[PDB]
Amino acid sequence: GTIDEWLLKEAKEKAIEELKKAGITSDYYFDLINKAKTVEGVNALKDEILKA
Repeated sequence: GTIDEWLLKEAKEKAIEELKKAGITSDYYFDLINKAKTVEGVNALKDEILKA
């Protein structure tokens, strides 16, 4: 709703694109970045998956 949430909304979508390239399909962990009401969360959560 907010500008910060709009940026975070973009952060959520943009970040996982790498995981899609990485062959990751786990919807579970993709959900966690949606729980990641912070931008730092989305990166921190994914970090484990990206470096899996």
